[PDB]
Amino acid sequence: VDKRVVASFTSRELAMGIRNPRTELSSSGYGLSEVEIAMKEFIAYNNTESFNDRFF
Amino acid sequence: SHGGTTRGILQIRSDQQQSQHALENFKREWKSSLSGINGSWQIPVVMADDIKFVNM
Repeated sequence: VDKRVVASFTSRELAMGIRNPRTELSSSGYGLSEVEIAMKEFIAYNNTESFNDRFF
Repeated sequence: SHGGTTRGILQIRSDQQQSQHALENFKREWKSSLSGINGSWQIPVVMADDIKFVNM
């Protein structure tokens, strides 16, 4: 929190669950959000919504 | 990959062509007022002798 360690846990005390695993070495065991993959599409959506709203 | 996608040419015409300096600060007047989402619904007023747009 605020880029300082406020707590620590063993494998016994905390679960981690990931749906979209990767073998990629630099993935470092983290997942992969569809929000990351689709981010361009979400931005394009937001822009087209703002465009249509800005008529009014 | 290689084409000209250019929609058309905006022909502005008067007794003589603008200097390059005049034309580049007209480009600044244009982009600061009309580009992107920020400019998206504004209309320029221009008082040239004649204005034409050629569809290519």
